[PDB]
Amino acid sequence: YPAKPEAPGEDASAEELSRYYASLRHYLNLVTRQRY
Repeated sequence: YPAKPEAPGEDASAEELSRYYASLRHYLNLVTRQRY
């Protein structure tokens, strides 16, 4: 799904989650001043 995706599999620790949660703040900014 768009806007902070969520799909747990068989390879997700308490760290992969921080990497997944700290990615939304980048994807959102990727539509602000900077554009991919």
